[PDB]
Amino acid sequence: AMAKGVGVSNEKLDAVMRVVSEESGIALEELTDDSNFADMGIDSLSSMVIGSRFREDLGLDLGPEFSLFIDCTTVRALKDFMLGSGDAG
Repeated sequence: AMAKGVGVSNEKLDAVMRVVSEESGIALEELTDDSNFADMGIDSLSSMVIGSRFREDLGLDLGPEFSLFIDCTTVRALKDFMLGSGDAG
């Protein structure tokens, strides 16, 4: 975070989508990069719960208050974020 990201495998990339599916309400089979967390109405509650599960269920050292409502936008945004291959920050 703030120069250098983390880096997850496609296995962790698979595990995230199901946590997202649950808390977003979008079926895994419909989860495409066209989906937009803000467009779907992902509130503060859900967006916090998702990144929280990342830490507890998956064991991701993402961050303490990582919210998909502000720090992420689309689905791919979360995907790339895991690796940090955008080097946006």
